Amino acid sequence: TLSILVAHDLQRVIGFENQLPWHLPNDLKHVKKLSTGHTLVMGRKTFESIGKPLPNRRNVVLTSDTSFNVEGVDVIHSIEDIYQLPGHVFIFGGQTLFEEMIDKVDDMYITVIEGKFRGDTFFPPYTFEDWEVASSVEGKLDEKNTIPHTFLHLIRK
Ligand SMILES: NC(=O)C1=CN([C@@H]2O[C@H](COP(=O)(O)OP(=O)(O)OC[C@H]3O[C@@H](n4cnc5c(N)ncnc54)[C@H](OP(=O)(O)O)[C@@H]3O)[C@@H](O)[C@H]2O)C=CC1
Ligand SMILES: COc1cc(-c2c(C)cccc2C)cc([C@H](C)C#Cc2c(C)nc(N)nc2N)c1
Repeated sequence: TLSILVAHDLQRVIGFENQLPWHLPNDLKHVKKLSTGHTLVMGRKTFESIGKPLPNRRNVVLTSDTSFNVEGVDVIHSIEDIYQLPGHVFIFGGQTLFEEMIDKVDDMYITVIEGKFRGDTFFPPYTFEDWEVASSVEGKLDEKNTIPHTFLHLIRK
């Protein structure tokens, strides 16, 4: 399987100044559970906004930088290399990678953040005419998770 994994708001904002605009522990747990034991593919900027690979899964970074070498990170230099990675692969961000991959993935795991944030990076537009709703699960609000959010699993029709 080739999947997208993304959290976006009502206007498809995914980022602001190389950070996420929201803090939602429930969504981070969601990411952890889906991707532990599998593969994350991300653009260079997304990786550098964290600077350390996520434990207990393969972290793949796409960059043109032939000098890129980070301990615990595998590097690729072409979109075409993504198709050679084994197992379940998750396109993890950012805007550029989403734009390049949205037409290619089998399915999408989307956390819809039910708010409107200031952003400078966006998930590309998509229509539910192209995607079946495999599941739609309301996130639980509480002390530490105070923005309404819905976990969607979308599969290409
Ligand atoms: N809300 C969410 O779920 C998520 C949000 N984000 C956010 O997204 C933002 C970053 O997005 P964006 O600026 O688009 O950056 P990206 O993370 O997509 O990185 C862009 C870089 O990736 C590399 N790259 C992309 N395509 C190719 C290619 N075909 N060949 C070689 N290298 C390639 C290039 O690296 P190089 O220049 O080194 O060659 C390029 O400059 C941040 O704000 C981050 O917070 C990210 C993931 C998820
Ligand atoms: C090391 O590469 C990364 C690690 C993390 C990271 C996570 C997910 C949890 C705890 C700590 C860290 C550092 C995040 C990212 C990017 C910003 C992303 C993302 C994302 C999120 C947050 N939610 C949904 N649904 N999809 C997503 N792609 C990259």
